[PDB]
Amino acid sequence: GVLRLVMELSGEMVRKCDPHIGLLHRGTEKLIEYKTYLQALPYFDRLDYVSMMCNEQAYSLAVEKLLNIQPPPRAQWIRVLFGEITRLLNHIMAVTTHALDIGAMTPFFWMFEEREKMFEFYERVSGARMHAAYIRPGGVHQDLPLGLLDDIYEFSKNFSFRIDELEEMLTNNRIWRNRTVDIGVVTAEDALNYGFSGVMLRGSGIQWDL
Amino acid sequence: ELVQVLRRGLQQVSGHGGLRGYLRVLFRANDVRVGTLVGEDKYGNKYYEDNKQFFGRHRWVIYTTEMNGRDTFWDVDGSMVPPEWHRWLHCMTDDPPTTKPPTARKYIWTNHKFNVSGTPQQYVPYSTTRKKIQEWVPPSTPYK
Amino acid sequence: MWFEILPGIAVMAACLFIPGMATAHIHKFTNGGKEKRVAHFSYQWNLMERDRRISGVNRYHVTKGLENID
Amino acid sequence: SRGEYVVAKLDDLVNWARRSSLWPMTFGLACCAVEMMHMAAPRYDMDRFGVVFRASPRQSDVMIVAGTLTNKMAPALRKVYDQMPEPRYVVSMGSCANGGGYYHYSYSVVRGCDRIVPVDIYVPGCPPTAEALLYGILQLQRKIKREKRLRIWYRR
Amino acid sequence: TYKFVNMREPSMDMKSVTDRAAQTLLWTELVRGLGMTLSYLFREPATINYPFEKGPLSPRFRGEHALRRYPSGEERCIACKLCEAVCPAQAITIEAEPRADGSRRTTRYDIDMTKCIYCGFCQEACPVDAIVEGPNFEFSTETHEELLYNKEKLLNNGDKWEAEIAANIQADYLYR
Amino acid sequence: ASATRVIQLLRNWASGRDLQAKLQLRYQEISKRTQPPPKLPVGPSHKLSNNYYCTR
Amino acid sequence: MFMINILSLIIPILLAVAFLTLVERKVLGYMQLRKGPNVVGPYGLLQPIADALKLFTKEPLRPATSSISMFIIAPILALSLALTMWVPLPMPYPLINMNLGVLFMLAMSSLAVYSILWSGWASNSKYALIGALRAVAQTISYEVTLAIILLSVLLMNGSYTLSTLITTQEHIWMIFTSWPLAMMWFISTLAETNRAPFDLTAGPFAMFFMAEYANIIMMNAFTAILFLGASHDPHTPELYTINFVLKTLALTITFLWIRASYPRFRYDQLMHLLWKSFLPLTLALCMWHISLPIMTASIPPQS
Ligand SMILES: CCCCCCCCCCCCCCCCC[C@@H](O)O[C@H](CO[C@H](O)CCCCCCCCCCCCCCC)COP(=O)(O)OCC[N+](C)(C)C
Ligand SMILES: CCCCCCCC/C=C\CCCCCCCC(=O)O[C@H](COC(=O)CCCCCCC/C=C/CCCCCCCC)COP(=O)(O)OCCN
Ligand code: SF4
Ligand code: SF4
Ligand code: SF4
Repeated sequence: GVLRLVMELSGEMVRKCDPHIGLLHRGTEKLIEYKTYLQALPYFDRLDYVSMMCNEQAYSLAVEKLLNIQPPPRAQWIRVLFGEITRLLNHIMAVTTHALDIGAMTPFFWMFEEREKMFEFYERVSGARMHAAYIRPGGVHQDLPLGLLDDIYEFSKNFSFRIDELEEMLTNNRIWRNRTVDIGVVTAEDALNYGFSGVMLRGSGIQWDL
Repeated sequence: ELVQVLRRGLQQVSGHGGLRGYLRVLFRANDVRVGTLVGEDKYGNKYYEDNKQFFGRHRWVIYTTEMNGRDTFWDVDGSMVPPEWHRWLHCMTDDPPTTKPPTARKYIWTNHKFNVSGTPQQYVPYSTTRKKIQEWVPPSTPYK
Repeated sequence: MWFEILPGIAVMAACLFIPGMATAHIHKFTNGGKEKRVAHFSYQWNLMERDRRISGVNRYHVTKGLENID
Repeated sequence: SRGEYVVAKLDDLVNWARRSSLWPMTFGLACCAVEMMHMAAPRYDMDRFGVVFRASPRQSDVMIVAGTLTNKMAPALRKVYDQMPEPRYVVSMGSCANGGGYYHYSYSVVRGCDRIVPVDIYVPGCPPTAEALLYGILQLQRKIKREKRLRIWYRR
Repeated sequence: TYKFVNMREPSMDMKSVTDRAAQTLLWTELVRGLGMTLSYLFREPATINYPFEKGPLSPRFRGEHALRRYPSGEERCIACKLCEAVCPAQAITIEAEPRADGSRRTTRYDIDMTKCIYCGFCQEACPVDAIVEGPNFEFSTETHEELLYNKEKLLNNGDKWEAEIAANIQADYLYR
Repeated sequence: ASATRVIQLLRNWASGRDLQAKLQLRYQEISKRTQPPPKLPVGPSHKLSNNYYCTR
Repeated sequence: MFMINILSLIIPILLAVAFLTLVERKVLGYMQLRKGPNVVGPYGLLQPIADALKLFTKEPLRPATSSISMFIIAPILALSLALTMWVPLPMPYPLINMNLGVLFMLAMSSLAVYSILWSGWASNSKYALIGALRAVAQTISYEVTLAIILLSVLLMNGSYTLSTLITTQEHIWMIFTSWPLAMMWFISTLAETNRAPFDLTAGPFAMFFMAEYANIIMMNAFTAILFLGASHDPHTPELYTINFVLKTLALTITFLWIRASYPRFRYDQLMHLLWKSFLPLTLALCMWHISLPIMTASIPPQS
């Protein structure tokens, strides 16, 4: 993305690192205060724009908790299915952009073909490739089209080979291991005290998953 | 083996009307594949399908050389596709407008236009409402 | 498909054909249809100089056989 | 005469060369950058048009503003734009860059990147599909093909 | 249930140590990665031939906006201003008055397309199917001003795309 | 996908897998782009009786 | 007709380095499940010409404060050295038949660092100077092991004459006599030309690019002649020329393959690679290759 980073170096080693943020401060939280809840839903697509549906689900769950209602079973199953699809999209993006920044660059294309297929799924369900605005605080906007589940099954029965190819390019490669092993080591106590969550916790051995 | 693929390349050269058509399609569309003709367009676009290609490559259009007012031998764009063939060509439907055409209306455009941006016939915005306050008109007669 | 990389490679190959081949032909043309003489170590150069002196045309590659022994 | 014919043909050659190799640097400010990377993904393959992926600013032919430009970020974008060699073109991608978008009425957002730099092509959408950005790039190519610099110099 | 990703212990027998030494000295895994890249070169690319080929879309896809009309040719919009009230981006501006025949019609209907977030809330708020978001996406522009649509431009878009728009609504309206 | 039997063997050996079994490119196995109309059932509150809103 | 020979050496090399960009783009694209350029020209074939014209018609951004002298000198030296390094090579017959041709090529490659030093110095920037210093350090470090490996290999040839390498490999390639040295030589030639995984760093930019790509092709041709000896029939040298060109093309495509297959090192990691893995093995194998001909009574002729 866009990042300013002011650091102090003693030769090769990094002595201090101070990141400067706010280059993408749009003032979303103040803008939300002038919209209704429905009108304020699409901001969450734009918040973490690699996992659009997951952001929508969090907001929808909060509004549902405040409203004292609950989505029907089919809506909940749809939401969990698309949350897992969104996790696949986000992890592809994260791993491949990490590798690209290090210098690998080939799995980026390999996996962005699959990312294009999952934008096809997002598009079929809502008409929009990224910012679907499908998950509403009462359920989902529209039902799945008739042939969507079969295409999702067809996609998901070939993805393991793609992950295998990614691993063959990365996992046992000695350049990759020398670029990644023992870098950014964080203890469990520091991870907990610094407010970390997700893999940043679980990579340190903490057993936690919401 | 190799003989088979070279025979198929020779058939591709043959099926575009000879050498001239082969170079024409190669230099106009960068592709020399042959598919079954699905429809002709009233502006001259031709539509082909090939269901043994993978999804996305199984349908294509060869554009006309002359749409409404410009030579389009080189300067083609995707906005030249009329709406019915646009719907078929984007796989929004399995049905070409030949087998089942769109519903006819007296207001639907009979002549499709491409994107007219950067041309004298581009769109220029303006206010479509009348003047709210109208001013007082002094008399033409003298007062004294 | 992958064989569409072949044209450019072919062009590149043709370019890399030109220098070496050219050299060979030029060495045939300036050397009377024979490989250009190699002269290391200065005994070879002495042989070339003797050839150039005995050619009669100031050209080392004009070889004199037994027809010149009289 | 031949005097205008020669400049016409030479202008055609220069325009063809300039548009058949467009090297962009992209300001991946926000989520329109994901769609531009999808334009470089295998399905569309921007490189096959001669448009390389991630050129450096000092050898960039066109700038693609893809995302929201905030007040904190505007001077950096103008500084980057000034550095680029001429002839330089700017493509404005998405609602945020075109006119502020969903953050138009914000205290920290530039209401359109054309307050800061001149813009050649405006690609609409939130985000535009990678295919729409490709249509915009090809429209910029046609716009370059239309320009005629040597004739103006000869006729002036 | 939890899994361990990196909790393996290398064997210390002579054969395993020799295998790891052979990997270090002969670059076996590097050759394996080269082999995958080579294999992957020998398959069909995923690139489509735009603009002669187009990416797949669906009836639900939201593109450029259009104002529709009834089969008699009379416009569907009744100036209820629900689309303007629901717009998250305040991109719609509307003014209305009685027509010459007393009909409730708009005199101003603008959509700022540089403010629009293309959410499609406007077409799902419309009670008469007047404003829709059509399937066009190749409408890039060379100036900012040509992306500020008024009623004439949007009505022209409707008259231009009515065939495809009606077909898409026919395909999709049973899911709404 | 259509490839010569020798290209398939070469790519399979270099990769170490069977590439034809699981291909990256979609073919006629996908669903049709024209589908039958749906029906979309109603929810629990679509009763004609015993359905006062204050109870839900 | 010596000028014609010089021109027929220079011009085809520049065309080859122009179309190597096309080949690299095409090869990387197909390894990435896409294509390279296929729009400009029948098969992308006019893409290099469009690139060159566009580069030559773009505004040049002179630093407006830097040393204009060295700013203009650096590309001259780079391209002159790149074109000079092709003269010694025998394909089969060399343009210039040097007794110590290998040493001459070593000296040219050693000079090739002044261009980096001067371009970094004349950028009028501290960060670019840091990058230039890193590049110079990497280059000199790896040319150490290039020189040692090269003399170890030449101990089986009998001299520094590049033509004799054809005679040495009349029956069998040198790759079978010493493959470990060839492996370290290949990695050192990757690191010498600043190619991935060792790529840590208008007009003059194109000049520098031309010099780097010419150096890539020449280094791969030198590797082919050194380790992959083609058979040369004195009555038809075109067979040798075709064989040598095919091997050079294969090695260049292997460079592209490697760039497409791996991540890149850190600076300290490639420094440690050299100084702690290649240098010890290079010294050990230099000792071994000194001892080998004497032990087995297989010393090459020339003295
Ligand atoms: C030996 C001395 C050399 C000195 C320097 C000269 C530079 C090298 C000369 C060779 C230049 C190569 C020219 C290649 C141009 C042909 C490209 C052609 O295919 O373009 C088409 C033709 O368009 C134009 O008509 C081409 C005009 C190019 C110039 C015409 C004549 C110029 C000759 C003047 C040379 C004299 C130079 C004088 C000073 C050196 C339009 O295609 P395009 O729109 O792109 O793509 C659209 C995409 N589609 C087609 C797939 C849908
Ligand atoms: C009986 C008497 C016999 C005489 C003795 C012969 C015995 C020989 C046995 C050993 C020889 C092997 C030496 C060959 C080279 C070894 C160098 C080496 O192994 O270095 C590696 C590093 O090597 C690399 O990883 C460099 C790779 C860089 C990427 C380039 C990819 C290239 C791979 C593709 C194939 C290349 C083809 C090369 C040959 C081309 C021929 C022209 C070690 O570093 P690390 O694993 O990081 O750990 C060291 C710290 N403990
Ligand atoms: S223009 Fe739309 S899609 Fe692009 S970053 Fe802004 S909100 Fe997201
Ligand atoms: S699509 Fe959304 S943002 Fe655009 S006009 Fe309709 S309601 Fe407003
Ligand atoms: S377009 Fe529809 S929702 Fe908007 S004012 Fe007209 S009738 Fe009402």
